[PDB]
Amino acid sequence: AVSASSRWLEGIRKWYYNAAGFNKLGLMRDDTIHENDDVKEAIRRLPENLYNDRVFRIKRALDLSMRQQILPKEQWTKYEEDKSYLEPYLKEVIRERKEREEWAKK
Amino acid sequence: GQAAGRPLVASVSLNVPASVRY
Amino acid sequence: TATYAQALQSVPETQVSQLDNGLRVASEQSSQPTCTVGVWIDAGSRYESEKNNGAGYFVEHLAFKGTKNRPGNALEKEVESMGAHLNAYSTREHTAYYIKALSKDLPKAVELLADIVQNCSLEDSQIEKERDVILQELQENDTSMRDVVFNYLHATAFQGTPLAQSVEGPSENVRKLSRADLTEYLSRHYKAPRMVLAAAGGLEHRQLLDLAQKHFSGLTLSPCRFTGSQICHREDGLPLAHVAIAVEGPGWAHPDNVALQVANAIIGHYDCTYGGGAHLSSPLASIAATNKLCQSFQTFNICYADTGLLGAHFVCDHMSIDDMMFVLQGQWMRLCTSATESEVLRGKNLLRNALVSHLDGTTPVCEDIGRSLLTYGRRIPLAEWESRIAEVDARVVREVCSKYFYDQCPAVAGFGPIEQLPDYNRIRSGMFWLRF
Amino acid sequence: PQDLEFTRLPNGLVIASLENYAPASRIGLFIKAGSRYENSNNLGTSHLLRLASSLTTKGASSFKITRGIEAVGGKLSVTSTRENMAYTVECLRDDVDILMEFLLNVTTAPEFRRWEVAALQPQLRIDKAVALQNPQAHVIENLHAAAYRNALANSLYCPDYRIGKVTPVELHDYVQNHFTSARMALIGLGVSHPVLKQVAEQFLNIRGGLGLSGAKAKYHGGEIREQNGDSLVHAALVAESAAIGSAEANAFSVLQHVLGAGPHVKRGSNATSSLYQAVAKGVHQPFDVSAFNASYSDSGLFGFYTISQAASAGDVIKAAYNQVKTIAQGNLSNPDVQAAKNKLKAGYLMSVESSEGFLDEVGSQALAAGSYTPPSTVLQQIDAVADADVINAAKKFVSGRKSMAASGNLGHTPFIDEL
Amino acid sequence: RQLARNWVPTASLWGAVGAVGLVWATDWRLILDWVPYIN
Repeated sequence: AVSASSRWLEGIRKWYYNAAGFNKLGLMRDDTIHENDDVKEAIRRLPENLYNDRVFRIKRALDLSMRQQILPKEQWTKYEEDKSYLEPYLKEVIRERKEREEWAKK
Repeated sequence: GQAAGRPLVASVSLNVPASVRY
Repeated sequence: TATYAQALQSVPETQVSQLDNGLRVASEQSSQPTCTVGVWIDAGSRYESEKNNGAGYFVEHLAFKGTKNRPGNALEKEVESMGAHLNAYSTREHTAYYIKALSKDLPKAVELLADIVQNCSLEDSQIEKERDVILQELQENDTSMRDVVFNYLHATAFQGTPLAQSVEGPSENVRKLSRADLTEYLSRHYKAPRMVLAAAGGLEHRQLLDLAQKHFSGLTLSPCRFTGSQICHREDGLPLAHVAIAVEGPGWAHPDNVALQVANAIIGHYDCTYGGGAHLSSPLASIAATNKLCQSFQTFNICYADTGLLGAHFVCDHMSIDDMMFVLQGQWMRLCTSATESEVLRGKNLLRNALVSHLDGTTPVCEDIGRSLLTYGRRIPLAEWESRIAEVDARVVREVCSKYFYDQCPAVAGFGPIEQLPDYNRIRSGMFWLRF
Repeated sequence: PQDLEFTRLPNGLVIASLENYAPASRIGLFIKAGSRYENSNNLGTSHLLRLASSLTTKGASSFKITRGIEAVGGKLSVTSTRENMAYTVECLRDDVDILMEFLLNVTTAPEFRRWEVAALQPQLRIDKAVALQNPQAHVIENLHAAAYRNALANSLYCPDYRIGKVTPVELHDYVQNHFTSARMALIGLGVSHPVLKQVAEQFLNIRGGLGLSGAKAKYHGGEIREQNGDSLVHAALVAESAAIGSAEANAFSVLQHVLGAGPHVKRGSNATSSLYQAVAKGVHQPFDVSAFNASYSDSGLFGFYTISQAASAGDVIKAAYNQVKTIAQGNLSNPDVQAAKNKLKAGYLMSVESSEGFLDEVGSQALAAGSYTPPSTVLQQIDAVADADVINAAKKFVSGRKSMAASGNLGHTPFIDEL
Repeated sequence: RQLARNWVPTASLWGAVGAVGLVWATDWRLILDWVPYIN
């Protein structure tokens, strides 16, 4: 039972989202993810348009960290805009194996 | 000149290898 | 209706009749305008001597070259007059002469056929002609590698038995062959009861036997040794190298023969060309498609009178050979212990299907009887086979395979470019697990 | 048990049923879409599509599907030709429903997942290759080009630059383009009509759109000669035959059994065929000739496919061809035809008696007709052929534009100008 | 599932093995003489 507090939830979200530097390096949430098996084949199913763009920002990112410069704040990522592009692919790989995992139980 | 059972050739793929025909 | 339980019930039953001189008669009525008319003879190479080797094979071609009452090529010119296809073939343990025809002109058929069975024109005109073709073919026979390795396969297990020998027999005999020795074997084993007759179609039983119609029919074996051994023909030029591996098993008549029908069906088979991909249930068809460890393979069963043959035949890259194997020992071995009733079922269903499947069509129906007669006799225990299926159990298969697999002496056949294939002493230690 | 029950729908899709007593319970599904329906940029699609079989439906994950059929013990099949693709499936009498339901989901519920589509690119060749073991295989495919321009000239296989060419979408359209409940035809065998009759209208009513008949194939002859490394040159000569479903189609179907020899006896060189005999007499050491007759909807082709050695081919052709003249000149034997009729009638019935084959023969009528004709009527109609028909039938093959296809060592290989 | 097949009796022996093994080793508990063990 949360309505106004729901609205109150997002601040710390936005706050916590702003408490992690990768926002300030121009990253997103998805590329942050630690690898996994589902992660792997998920990568396969991406179109390049994202994929390449996924690449460059990363490559862009790393370089900056070499030189200890943080992106000029104007250009920091924005809590309003987060791209979930990973997960709609992710649920597939998660799903299907759960079957095999289960359908092979019995 | 092989139609020989039937009209022209065939192709089938399911499992078990395949089949040709005349 | 069609309901699997009831589906077993209504079938035209096995029929049997027996003439005096040892001929057998039998039939089934398919309510069909056509009839497969056929004959099966148990005279084998295992009967044939060391000169007789391949002779009956040579004989096999000869019948249709003309006969006593019907000289050269007067035989078929009547046959195709009806438009009825005609064919004959032989085997180490059997020979089958048969006809596919409309039920109408059958009165000629068997009478035509009966003439052929014994009355024969033995004419060295045809002999030399046929003597050449076989010789011509003998050399050509190196073109299909499949048949090739099996020849090696038998000879390596059955060495010292007539069963181990070439069907066509060695070459020089065919040149040396003379039609008197044929006349021997013609006279020898073409007597009844050795002879057996059956048919299926619109034919009723008695309307068979009445027109089985007075013509005539007629007036040695050993258990074979089993050889832990190896054979290799190393030729590295060729792109691919077949493999065959097997162990011996029970004869035709034996309880366990059916119990092992499923283990093969379960372990299944793989080929390059399936659409099954890597999600198939068969661990082999899963891996062998996954990493393409082989091109393809299939498992065989052949049960002789006293003997049986269980093993597979695969084809894989000259660098991929080992890994096919280390897999293949996995499946057999894991069955003998850790197998499970689930996968039993998927095997169980298939064999029911395959059983019911092959049973359609005039000739195959006709064809069962002949061997079955020469094998189990009349028995076509159709619905029983189902009951037989219900017999098999998890322990059964394990307990069965425990016998015929765990810690045994396998036979190894090979054809180049083999070289990768490990030495025997690995395979042997590789039969029995160490618990891994 | 009960005989052929075939039922028009409002969708016009014939649901034909029989009742068997057998525990074998099978179903089949026919479709009009052949290679002729592929376009210049649509090439090989059906051939590719024919490998769309096992893939991920929109109703279920393809995994579940595949593990489904085996553990049940059922079996799936898919078949196509230059014209009618057919989706076949079979299992035990009892369980068809589960299986039958999946027959829909495949044809009903397509999904082309860009990743799932990629893995099938490698597959075509290995398939495409094994079909070309048989030299005659490769020979035939070329032939439809020589005799046509557009439609039947379309291969059953993928020209290799077309390989990387095919997207999910291109498929995805041809799916729904050529699918309709007017064209779709469903055949039961061992199952009662009402069960069949039920679900048929349920899922399978979609559109519309249908059927793209603009391909008349426009018979246009020519000849093609590929220079190859075989010792046994292969070639054929064809003047166009008529459409399927005609006394002429029967007349040639009779005219073949005149010369056309399938062996009725093992190893027997067929003497009742004058062709081989009239050849083999003036001719020398091994060879073969058989007569080729095939027809499609709008038309078909008649010819004879020769296999000979290096020098012989022309005379092999010529004599046989000259031997064809003999027939065309007023040569006739009524008993031979009569025997040939006996051959055909038997050969027909022997062909038809097979259920699975007849299973096709069912719907082979359906998409053609939509009715059923007892073979008796055929056997009757088989009789109906006049001889002067088959006489002038061959005359046509002599009397009209002829076409050649040749491959091998061609050094001695004549053209049709030599003919 | 879990069906533990002949592994169950298999394993049954195994523990017994090296248990005897440590017993065979030296251990602590004597082992009531049972065929001569020196006094």
